[PDB]
Amino acid sequence: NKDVDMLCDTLYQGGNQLLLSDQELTEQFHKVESQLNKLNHLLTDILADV
Amino acid sequence: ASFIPAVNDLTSDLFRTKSKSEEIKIELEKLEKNLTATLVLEKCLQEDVKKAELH
Repeated sequence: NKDVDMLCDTLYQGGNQLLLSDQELTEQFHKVESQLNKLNHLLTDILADV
Repeated sequence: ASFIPAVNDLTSDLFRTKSKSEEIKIELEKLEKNLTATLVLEKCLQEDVKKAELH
């Protein structure tokens, strides 16, 4: 029962939804993607101006 | 003189036999809650296996 308990606690990590991916690594991927999208928007604006 | 210890023992063992059986029914609830929580955890973890396969 203890084995089941900390296995569930380790896999859930405080979220009701399962967390297969590393959560802070996942939001790191998300912020990298968002900042890359902002840089791409600036770059495409510069491409349109050029 | 043979009646009195037999009568006393017949009075005593009648309540002695029903005694100590309360330990079983008070230990039953711990096993019941453990089994029920682990069973709903089992179905939740089967659904977690399915959702993890989807993810």
